[PDB]
Amino acid sequence: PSSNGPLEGTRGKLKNKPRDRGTSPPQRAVEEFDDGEKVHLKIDPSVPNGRFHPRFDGQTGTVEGKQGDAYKVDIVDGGKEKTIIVTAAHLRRQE
Amino acid sequence: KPASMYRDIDKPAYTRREYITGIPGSKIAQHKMGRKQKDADDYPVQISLIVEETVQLRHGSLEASRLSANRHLIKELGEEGDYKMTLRKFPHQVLRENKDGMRAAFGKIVGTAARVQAGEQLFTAYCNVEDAEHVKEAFRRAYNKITPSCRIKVERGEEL
Amino acid sequence: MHALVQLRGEVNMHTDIQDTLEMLNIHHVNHCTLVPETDAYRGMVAKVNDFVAFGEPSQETLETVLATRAEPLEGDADVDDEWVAEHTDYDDISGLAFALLSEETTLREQGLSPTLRLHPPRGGHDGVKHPVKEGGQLGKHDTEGIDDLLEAMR
Amino acid sequence: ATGPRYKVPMRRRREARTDYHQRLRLLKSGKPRLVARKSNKHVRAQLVTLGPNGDDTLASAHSSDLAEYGWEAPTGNMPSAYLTGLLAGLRAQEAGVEEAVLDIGLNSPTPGSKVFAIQEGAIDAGLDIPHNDDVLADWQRTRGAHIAEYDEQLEEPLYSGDFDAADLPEHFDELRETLLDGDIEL
Amino acid sequence: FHEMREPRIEKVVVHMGIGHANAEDILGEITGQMPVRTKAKRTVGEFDIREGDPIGAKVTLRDEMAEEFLQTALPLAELATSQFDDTGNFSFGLDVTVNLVRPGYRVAKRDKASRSIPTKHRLNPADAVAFIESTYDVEV
RNA sequence: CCUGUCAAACUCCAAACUUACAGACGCUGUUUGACGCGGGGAUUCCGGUGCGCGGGGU
RNA sequence: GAGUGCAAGAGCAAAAGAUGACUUGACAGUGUUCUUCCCAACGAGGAACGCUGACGCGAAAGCGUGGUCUAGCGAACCAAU
RNA sequence: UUAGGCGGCCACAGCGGUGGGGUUGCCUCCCGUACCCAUCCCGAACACGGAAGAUAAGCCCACCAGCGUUCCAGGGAGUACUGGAGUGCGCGAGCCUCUGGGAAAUCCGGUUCGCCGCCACC
Ligand SMILES: [Cl-]
Ligand SMILES: [Cl-]
Ligand SMILES: [Mg+2]
Ligand SMILES: [Mg+2]
Ligand SMILES: [Mg+2]
Ligand SMILES: [Mg+2]
Ligand SMILES: [Mg+2]
Ligand SMILES: [Mg+2]
Ligand SMILES: [Mg+2]
Ligand SMILES: [Mg+2]
Ligand code: NA
Ligand code: NA
Ligand code: NA
Ligand code: NA
Ligand code: NA
Ligand SMILES: [Sr+2]
Ligand SMILES: [Sr+2]
Ligand SMILES: [Sr+2]
Ligand SMILES: [Sr+2]
Ligand SMILES: [Sr+2]
Ligand SMILES: [Sr+2]
Ligand SMILES: [Sr+2]
Repeated sequence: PSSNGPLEGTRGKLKNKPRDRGTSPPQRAVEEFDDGEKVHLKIDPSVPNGRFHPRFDGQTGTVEGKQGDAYKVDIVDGGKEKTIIVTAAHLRRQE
Repeated sequence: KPASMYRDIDKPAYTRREYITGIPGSKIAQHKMGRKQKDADDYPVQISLIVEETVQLRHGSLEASRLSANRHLIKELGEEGDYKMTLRKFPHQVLRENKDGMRAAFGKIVGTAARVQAGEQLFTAYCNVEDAEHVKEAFRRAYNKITPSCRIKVERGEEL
Repeated sequence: MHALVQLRGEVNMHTDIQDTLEMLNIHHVNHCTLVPETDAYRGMVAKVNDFVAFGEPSQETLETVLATRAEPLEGDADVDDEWVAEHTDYDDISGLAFALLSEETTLREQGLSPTLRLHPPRGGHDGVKHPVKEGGQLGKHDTEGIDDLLEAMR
Repeated sequence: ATGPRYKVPMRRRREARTDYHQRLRLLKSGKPRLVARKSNKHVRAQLVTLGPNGDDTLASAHSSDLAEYGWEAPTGNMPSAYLTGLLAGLRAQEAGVEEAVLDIGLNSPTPGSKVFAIQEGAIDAGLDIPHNDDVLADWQRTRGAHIAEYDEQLEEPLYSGDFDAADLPEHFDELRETLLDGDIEL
Repeated sequence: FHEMREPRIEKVVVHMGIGHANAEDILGEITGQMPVRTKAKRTVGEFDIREGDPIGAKVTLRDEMAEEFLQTALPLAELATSQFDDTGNFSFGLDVTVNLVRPGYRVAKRDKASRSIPTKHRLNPADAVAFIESTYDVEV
């Protein structure tokens, strides 16, 4: 890369397909998950806050409690365990 | 400069004029020749020159071949003969030359070329059954000025 | 049920391909194994398709090879009808061969090594640089084709 | 509409019935919503909760079914609103609902409005709802006093049908008194 | 069917686009109600760089205030066919615009469940000329 | 309307393929203790070639 | 397609833009987590998300840990505060 | 749901068009400013109060495919491209065979003029 900021090379992954453009439905921004639940991580281009580092899009972690309204999701980056703070707006239940 | 330097497709497509400046003008004078006010459907015979190998043809070659071909059609059918010929490809690919050794080698802009895949029609002429052998002769002279071997193919025409 | 025989060595073969052969219990050239035809196994053989010879053998051929090259999980002991009878859920090789072909059991379940260590092909094989359709010996074979090979590696 | 790339709003946005930005902020409380809505003739109060396939109304009250308890007056006014809220509130208590947040949809937060009257009604039914007393109309108006004094400038009965000439905020008292009563068939 | 289709005057907007006022006073007396300042957008060479700043004034008349104005306003102009809008409006003159529409226009001006007025229910130049002409004056 | 062409820094489309998690089969581990944890000792931080995909350069 | 301070790419329409009004959360204290440094150790810096305290606005849910997001930054010793 | 309220999915729901529907019922348009409240000017809107009138708007019900969209069959196409393999071909750029996958444009015929959830209600 020519720069090393958090959004380097995120053109595609952080952009909405034209039709999915505009404010997102509130339903999923308010969803509730339980400790132990498997959740897919994917940032919603339309939702500014509660995001995680782009490098983590595509992960499927495990909810292990929460901080404020955001959730604490456990994942494994390569071989290292990490805890990610993320709001429901960017989460989806697995299966 | 020899074509050996640019005939192959061994580089990314380089055509974005919003990021490239100082591109030389094209030497191709015309893309539509003969009687361009008439239609191609108004003719019984349609012959095309087909490229047999994928290549890049510099605008200098297009003009030389287009010239030697249409120039023949003029001499044999008149400055207004009943025919029409088309060069369908346009030189979109920008060419460089590194003219300090290999340091900061990115070349300066020196020209343009058209990328043609094998089996494509470079030229397509439309004429009457009489002038069929004249268009075939124009093409023979045309393919002697572009890198690849070609096929002169008769599309619409069966009076043999 | 297909018969898998490694015909090309490990040197230079992709590691994920070599690991697949090892999961199929083959660790040497000319080693054969019997594999059920499932979606899971189908993918594995497809991945090893270029370094192996495989196909469904005939009852007789399987019987010849089982008699000649089958082995206990441990030890030299010959695997003949008597052995089969005193150690397996079958009365003789044929009963075993049939159950294998019909995929009702496996060499392991019956106390046998999952691998049949064959001998080089008498008269040589068709070459390991081309598939069957091109005259070589690699890839899926005809039941008669597999039989010819297995019998030659008797 | 125009092409592949065209962006059509969410249905309830086209229909201009749901303010999604307000809705989100509303749903953040985690409490049920006290949906206050108005019609030219009636007033509705619903206790809605979030659901997997859409909202869930656990209790509601419509100014129409207000008569079922002895209402012989119009149904598009302050006394009407307050009472409808109280009714819905009481029904809410029965369902086990203890708290809610006021959702006024596309109506304006005008002081003394009916949506706030609805709110005051629900609060009196025993529902815990975040509110602000000085944005609520003063008692008398809720009673319908503003309407009685209006009919004082008679010369022509305010009401077409005959509910009464000078109207009665006293009727309001009777109905409320009737609802706060334990018995009452909800 | 006709009662809820016959035109009406929603508003009469009287305004004077000056360019820098003391004119509010006249509009106030000729109309009957307070005037409104008019700001501008985009800077202009004609010493009109100040974005937000007085430049004109207008008055929107509704109901009687409008009719009682038009009664003495219309007689001052010579209405023409071209002087009419496509929605069924016309502006003459100090400018004086008259906004005409049918009974259920509120449907497109209210907050809740607003909706745009269907073309069929939209007023027409012809339908407008008629209505107006049908009230103290002549067309073209 | 018709007719002739394009894009590493275009996309109404769109693979093969790569990848997170889970189950299943396989293989493997429970005396050959895997996975993991803690500690001692390093060497190493001039690499090269083939193939596939490249970017620069005749 | 406007606008949103400035590269580029991205976000945004009953708004994240415009107007008007009010206001000083550009607040004090202390954390969790990610980033910096994929995997995989490493500081300053940065961000997201909390709690405690005190406040602003709003009917209220709620929003405000500066500017819609990714640049705008600096150890020890010493001095001043 | 003989017209309602809150929604989920967020164009299969858009754009455009045709037909039908309302005596004390519903939604509206509608009528009207003493009040709560309101317009940097207007009871236009917002807010409040109310039924003389109407089904013309909206809305709800039935329907049309011309445009946009979703999905399906056939054609394009097992083409373009491509993961694995080759002492296969080509001066070479490159191509081919075997194995495992597999488009896009476009043509043609269908589909689509929303579906579903909760509450209330001749
Ligand atoms: Cl993160
Ligand atoms: Cl409402
Ligand atoms: Mg990219
Ligand atoms: Mg052994
Ligand atoms: Mg020999
Ligand atoms: Mg050989
Ligand atoms: Mg120093
Ligand atoms: Mg100092
Ligand atoms: Mg009608
Ligand atoms: Mg060779
Ligand atoms: Na969105
Ligand atoms: Na130099
Ligand atoms: Na840090
Ligand atoms: Na002003
Ligand atoms: Na109607
Ligand atoms: Sr190259
Ligand atoms: Sr040649
Ligand atoms: Sr990749
Ligand atoms: Sr921010
Ligand atoms: Sr009015
Ligand atoms: Sr050569
Ligand atoms: Sr297939």
